[PDB]
Amino acid sequence: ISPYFDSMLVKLTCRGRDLPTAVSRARRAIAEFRIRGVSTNIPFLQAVLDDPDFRAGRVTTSFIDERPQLLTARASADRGTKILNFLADVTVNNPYGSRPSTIYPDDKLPDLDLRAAPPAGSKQRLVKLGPEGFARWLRESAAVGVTDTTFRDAHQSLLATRVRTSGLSRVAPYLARTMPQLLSVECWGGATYDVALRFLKEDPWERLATLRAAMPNICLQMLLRGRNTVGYTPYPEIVTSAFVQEATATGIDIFRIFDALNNIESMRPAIDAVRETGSAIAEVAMCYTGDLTDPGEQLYTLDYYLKLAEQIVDAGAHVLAIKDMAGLLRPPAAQRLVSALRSRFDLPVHLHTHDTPGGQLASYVAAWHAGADAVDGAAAPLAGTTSQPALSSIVAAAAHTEYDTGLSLSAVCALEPYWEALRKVYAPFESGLPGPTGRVYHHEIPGGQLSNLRQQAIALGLGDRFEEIEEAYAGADRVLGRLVKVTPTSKVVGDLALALVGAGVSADEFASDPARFGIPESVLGFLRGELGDPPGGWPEPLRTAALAGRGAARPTAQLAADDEIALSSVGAKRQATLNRLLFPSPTKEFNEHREAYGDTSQLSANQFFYGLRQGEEHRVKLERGVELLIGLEAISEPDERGMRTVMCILNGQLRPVLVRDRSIA
Amino acid sequence: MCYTGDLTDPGEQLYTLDYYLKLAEQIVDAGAHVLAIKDMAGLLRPPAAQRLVSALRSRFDLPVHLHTHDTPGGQLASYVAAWHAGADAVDGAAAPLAGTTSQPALSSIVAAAAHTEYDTGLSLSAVCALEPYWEALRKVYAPFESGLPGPTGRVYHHEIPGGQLSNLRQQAIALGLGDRFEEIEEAYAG
Amino acid sequence: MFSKVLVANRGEIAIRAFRAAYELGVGTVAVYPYEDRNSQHRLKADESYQIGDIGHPVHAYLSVDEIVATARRAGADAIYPGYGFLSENPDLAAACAAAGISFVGPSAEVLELAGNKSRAIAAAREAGLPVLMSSAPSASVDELLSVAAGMPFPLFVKAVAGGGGRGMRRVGDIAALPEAIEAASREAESAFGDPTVYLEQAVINPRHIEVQILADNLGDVIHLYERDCSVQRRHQKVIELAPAPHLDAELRYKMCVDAVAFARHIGYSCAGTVEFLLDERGEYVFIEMNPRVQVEHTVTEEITDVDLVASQLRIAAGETLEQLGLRQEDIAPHGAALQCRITTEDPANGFRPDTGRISALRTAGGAGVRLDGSTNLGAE
Ligand SMILES: CC(=O)SCCNC(=O)CCNC(=O)[C@H](O)C(C)(C)COP(=O)(O)OP(=O)(O)OC[C@H]1O[C@@H](n2cnc3c(N)ncnc32)[C@H](O)[C@@H]1OP(=O)(O)O
Ligand SMILES: Nc1ncnc2c1ncn2[C@@H]1O[C@H](COP(=O)(O)OP(=O)(O)O)[C@@H](O)[C@H]1O
Ligand SMILES: [Zn+2]
Ligand SMILES: [Zn+2]
Repeated sequence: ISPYFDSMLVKLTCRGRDLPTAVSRARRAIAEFRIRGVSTNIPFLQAVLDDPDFRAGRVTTSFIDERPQLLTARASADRGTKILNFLADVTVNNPYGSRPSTIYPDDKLPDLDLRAAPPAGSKQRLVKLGPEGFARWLRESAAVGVTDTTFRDAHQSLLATRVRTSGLSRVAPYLARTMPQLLSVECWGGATYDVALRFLKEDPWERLATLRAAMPNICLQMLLRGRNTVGYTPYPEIVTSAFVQEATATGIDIFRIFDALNNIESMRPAIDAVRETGSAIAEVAMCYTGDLTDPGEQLYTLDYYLKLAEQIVDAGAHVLAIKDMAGLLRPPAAQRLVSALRSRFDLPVHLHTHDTPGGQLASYVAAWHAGADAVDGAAAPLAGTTSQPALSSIVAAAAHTEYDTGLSLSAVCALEPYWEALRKVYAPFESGLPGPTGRVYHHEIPGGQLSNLRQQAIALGLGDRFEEIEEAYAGADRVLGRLVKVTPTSKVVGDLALALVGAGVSADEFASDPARFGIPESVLGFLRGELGDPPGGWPEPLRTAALAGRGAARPTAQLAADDEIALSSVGAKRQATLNRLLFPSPTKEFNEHREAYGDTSQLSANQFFYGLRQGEEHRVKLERGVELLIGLEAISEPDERGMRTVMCILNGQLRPVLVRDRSIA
Repeated sequence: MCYTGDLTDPGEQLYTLDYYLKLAEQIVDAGAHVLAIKDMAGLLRPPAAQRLVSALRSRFDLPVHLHTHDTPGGQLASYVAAWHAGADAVDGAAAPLAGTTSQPALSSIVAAAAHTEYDTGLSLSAVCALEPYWEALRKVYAPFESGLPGPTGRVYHHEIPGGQLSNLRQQAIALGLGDRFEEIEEAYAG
Repeated sequence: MFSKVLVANRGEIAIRAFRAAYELGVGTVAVYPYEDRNSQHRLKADESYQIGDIGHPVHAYLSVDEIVATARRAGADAIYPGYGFLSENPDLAAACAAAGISFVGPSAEVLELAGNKSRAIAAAREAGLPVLMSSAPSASVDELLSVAAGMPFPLFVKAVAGGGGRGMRRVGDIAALPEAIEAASREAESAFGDPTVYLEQAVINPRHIEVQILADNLGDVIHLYERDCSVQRRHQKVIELAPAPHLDAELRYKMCVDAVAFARHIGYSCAGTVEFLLDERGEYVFIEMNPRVQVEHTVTEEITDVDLVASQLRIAAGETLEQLGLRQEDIAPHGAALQCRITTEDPANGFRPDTGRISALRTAGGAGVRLDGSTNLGAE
C-alpha cells in the first residue's frame, strides 16, 4: 500500500431483478471476499447491509444517526493467520538444534473398529451400586484390580511431566476398547496442573473433559494432597470444597488423599467434601518409610501404622492405601503389614510403590497372597528405573491362578510400539537414570525428584562426583530427625543439602552455628510450623530456641467477596477463578499467549516444539469438518534488520509471513 | 536343565512337568553333584518356579541352583518363590551392571532376605560401597554400549536370549531396516 | 426451506451451488477424496468430509451408499447432483427415496425414460412432434443391412450409448456400410460395453437449437427461449451463442410451444432442456432431451435475468411458479450474450491436456464480463 494516494482497493457492483435480490447478492459477495494483510472496512459494510430499515428502503441523509452500526467490532477472529504466525516463530527461533527424520507414532497404532460402543466397565458398576457397594464388591472379589498410572505418574518421573494432551487423547479410545477390565486410570493432578499452565500453555480442565469423553467406561482417579490441593501451601476450606465439587462434576471418580507428615486434622475437610458428593470414592493413603522388620526400628513400627489406620477408619475412609514413594517396602514387611491390616479391619487395601531398587514386583506378589485387593502399574516402555512396575509383568504373574486379573496379555502388548515412538519423540526432555541403584537404602529419595536432582547437579557445579549430594541429603535428613517426605518436605531437604554442599558444612557443624548461614526460606517456614508437626518429634532442643531470632510470620489476606460469589456456581467462570487463585503469574502468561496465538492445544509435539520443514504437509483439526493443511515453501535470509520473510502454504495458497530472528539481533 | 515355555498353562502339551522330572532323573542317574535350572530369556513365573522346585526337592536329594535373566522385569519375585520352597542358591549381578538383559541386582537379593531365616549373611553397606567403581567403568566403555532402553513386554511372544537381543538390535540398525524392528520379531517367531 | 444440503460434485458447479444455498440461508456440506484435498470447493463450504479409499479418486464420487451414509451422519436433508457423475443415475434417486433425504431432480420415473434412447422418440411421436426415422438397435451387421436397404442415404451410424459426439460415422452409401458398421460396433463395445449401433438419416448442414424448460411439482411448465451451439470441434461444444440470429418469430414461437407441450406431457418437475436440429429448408428433429442443467445456462441467465439454481432448490422444497414470480408475460430477452471455456489443451500437439504448476495468473473484468471458476497462483 502506497501512503501517497487514496485507499481504494476494489469496486463491487451487484444487480438483480429487484432490490432485495441485489442486496442478498451483495451480502454474499462481501462475505465471500477475503483480504488478509491489512485492516479493512468490511464489517461496517456488513452491518450496513444487514439493517432492516435499509432493506425496507427508508433511506435518508441522516441514516447514520444510529450509533451501533459503527462499532460492530468482531473483525475476523482469524485463527489461520495466528497459527501460521506461531508456527513461523517456532520454525525460525527453534532452540533445539538439528534433528533426525521425523517420527510419526500414529502409524504404530493397531487396527481396530472405532465405531462400536465400548463394553460396560467400572463406571457402570459404580453408578449402579454406589461407593459402599463398590467397596464391598472389591473386598469380596478374588481378582486383583489393576490401576494404570501411565497417564500421570510415568512421564512425571521420566520426561519432566511434559507430555501434551494430543497423544493421550489419541491413545485413549484404543485403551477403552481393548482393555475394558481396568479398575481405574490416573490421569489428573499432581504436578501436571502447574506444568500445563506454565510450560505447555494448556488448560487442565479441557484435558479432563477430553479424557472423560474419550473413555466413558473406566473410572478416573486424582491425587489430592489434603489442604494444599495441587499447590504447595495451605488454602482456605471454601477453595478446597469448590475444587472438589468442580472436579467431581467434570468426571473425577476416585480421590486419593495423602499428607506429607501423616496426621489427622490435615485431611478431614477433604474427606468430608468427598463424602458430601455421594457419587465419589475416597481412598486415604498412609506414607511408608523405614524398615519395620528391623529389630532396631523404634519409631516406624507396626503399632504406629496400626493406630494410623484406626484413626483413618474412624475418619470415614472408603478405601485404605499404602504409599511407597522411594521403594523401601520389602516382601516380608509387606506380608505382615497387609495381614495385620486385613485382619484388624474390614476395608479394601490398595498398594502403590516405585521400582527404584529394582524387582519390586515381588512385594506385590507377597501382598496379594495375603489380602491385597488392588495394585498399580505403568506401561512397559515407560516403566522401570524411577517409574512404576511394568503392567505386562503384573498381568503375567497372576495368569492361570486364583488371583487372575482377567486382562488379555496380547492386548496389553499390542500398545507398546506407540509408547516407544512417543518416548523417542520426547528426546530433549529425557531424564531417566542409567539403571537400578542400590544406594537408595541409605539416601532414600522419591523417584520423581532424583531425576531433577541429577540434572541440577549436572548443571549447577559439581557433576563429575555425585556422592556429596547423597551424604548431604542423608545428613540433612538426620539433622531434622527422620522426616517423612513426599512432595512438601522433600524440597526443603533438597535445598538444605544444596546449601550444605555449597557452604562446606561437612555433616554436623550446621547444628553448631545456624545463625551464620543463608538458610533457604522453605526451611524457616518448616521450622515455623505451618506443615504440621514431625512424627518423631521436634529436632530442636538446641537447634533453635524458637526461630533463631529471624523475625515474624507474614499475614494472609482474606478472599474478596466476588471470588466467594463466583465459587458457588458451576461453570467455566469457577474454573478460571480457581486457575487465577492458584497460580496467578503462569495463568496470566497463558491468557496472554492464548489471546496472541489463539488455540494451539490441537497441535502435535513435532509442530509445537520444532516447527515446519520443507516437503511435508500437516493436518490440524479446528472443528468437526473444519481442518487446516499447512506446509512450507521457502525462507529468505535476513535484511539489514533482523526481519526475515517465510513463504508458507495454507490450504494450497501461498502466504508470506514476516518474522524476527533473535539470533542475529 | 534348560527351561522354555510355560508349563503352568493348560495347553502346554510338550514342555510339561513330567518332561523335566525325567530329565532330572536321568541327570541324577548320570552322577550329578549339583542340579540347576537355566533360564536364558526370563520365562519363569513365580508359580511355575514354586511347583518345579517343590517337585524337584521332594523327588530327589540334590541341591538346586537357580539362574535367570531380567528381560521382562521384576524377576526377583521368582527367586523369592524358589527359596521359599527349597532352592539353595541364586545368581546376582552388581547394580550398575544389572537390569535390562542382565541378571537381577545383588543389593535387592541381599535386602530381600535380611532379618529372615533365609539370611545370606552379606553386609549390605559392603556391597553398596563398590557401586561407584562399576559406574565409572561403565562410563569408560561408552563406544561399546548396547543396552536396551528398558523393560520390554514383547519377549513373551518372540522369546530370545538376553545376550543376543543387543547384537540383534545393532544388526538391524546397521544392516538395513532400523526404523521398524517388528519384522525381525515376527520373523524370529515364524 | 431445507436446513442443510450436501453437494456430491466437484469444481465450479459446487461453488455455484454453495453460493445459491448461502443466498437462501441453507447450510452446505462437501465431500472430497484424498487426492483432491487441495481443491477450492473444500474450503468454500461450512463442513467437509473425506470419502473413498486411498486409490481410485474417480470411483470415490461414484459410490451411492457412502454418500448417503455421509449425508445421514451430517444431518442433511437434500442432495444436489450438479452435472456429470451421478446426475442421471436412478440408483441415487431410489436410495434418496429409501431414506428421509430429498433428491433435487425431476423424478425417479423420468430418469428411466431418458437413458436407453428412442423411447424418448416413442414419447415424441405420441406427444406429436416432428420426429426423424429411428433404426432398430442391433449389433448384427446383416440385420442392420436388411433394415438399411430402404434408407435415404447418406447415413449416420451412431453408438447406442454414445453421447456428446463420441462414436458416429457418416457413410454415403451401402457398399461401405458393413465395414463402417463393424468398426462402429467394435468402438462402441470398447467404449461403453454395448456393441449395438443404430443408423439415422443424415440431415445436411444442421444448426443446433436448445430450449430450456422449467417446471414445478403440481404441474406448470415455462420456457426460457432458445440458444445456439452450432460451433463445434469434433462434435464437442466450443462457443455458445445468444438467441439464434436470422430466426423468424413464428419459428421460435412454435419451437417454444411444442417444447413446452412435450415437457408438460412428460410429467416434469424440474429444470432441463430439449435439443433440435434445423436444416436449410427448416425442420425439427428432436434429437433428445437432457434432464439436468448444463454448463451453458449462464447464457440464458444473462438474457432472461432469472436465477436457475436457486429456483431449482426452491422448487425441490415444494414451491410452485407463482410465489416465485416466474409467469410468462414478463419474460423477454434483451441484449445478446456468449460464453467460452478456457482449458489447458495445446492446439499445437494434438489437443491433449498439459499438466504443470501455474506460475502467473492475471484475470480480467469490467463492463459485461462474468467469470466462473478461479484457480490460484502456484496451483498444480
Ligand atoms: C457463499 C459462499 O461461498 S461464502 C459465505 C461465507 N462463508 C464461507 O465462506 C464458508 C466457509 N467460510 C468460513 O468458514 C469463514 O471462516 C467464515 C466466513 C464462516 C468466518 O470467517 P472468519 O470468522 O473471518 O474466520 P475463521 O475464524 O472462521 O477462520 C477460519 C479459517 O479456516 C478456513 N476454513 C473455513 N472453513 C473451512 C473448511 N470447511 N475447510 C477448510 N478450511 C476452512 C477459512 O478459509 C479461514 O482461513 P482464512 O484465513 O483463509 O479465511
Ligand atoms: N445425422 C445427425 N443427426 C443428429 N445429430 C447428428 C447427426 N450427425 C451428427 N450429429 C451430431 O451428434 C450430436 C447429437 O447430440 P448427442 O450425441 O445426443 O449429444 P448431447 O447429448 O451432448 O447433446 C451433435 O453433436 C450433432 O452435431
Ligand atoms: Zn507415586
Ligand atoms: Zn546366562
